[PDB]
Amino acid sequence: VDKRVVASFTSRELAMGIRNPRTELSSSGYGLSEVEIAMKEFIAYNNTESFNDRFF
Amino acid sequence: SHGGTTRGILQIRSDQQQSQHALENFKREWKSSLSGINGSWQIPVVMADDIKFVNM
Repeated sequence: VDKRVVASFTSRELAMGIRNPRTELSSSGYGLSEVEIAMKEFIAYNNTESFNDRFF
Repeated sequence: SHGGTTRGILQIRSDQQQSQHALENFKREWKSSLSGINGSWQIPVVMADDIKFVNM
């Protein structure tokens, strides 16, 4: 929190669950959000919504 | 990959062509007022002798 360690846990005390695993070495065991993959599409959506709203 | 996608040419015409300096600060007047989402619904007023747009 605020880029300082406020707590620590063993494998016994905390679960981690990931749906979209990767073998990629630099993935470092983290997942992969569809929000990351689709981010361009979400931005394009937001822009087209703002465009249509800005008529009014 | 290689084409000209250019929609058309905006022909502005008067007794003589603008200097390059005049034309580049007209480009600044244009982009600061009309580009992107920020400019998206504004209309320029221009008082040239004649204005034409050629569809290519």
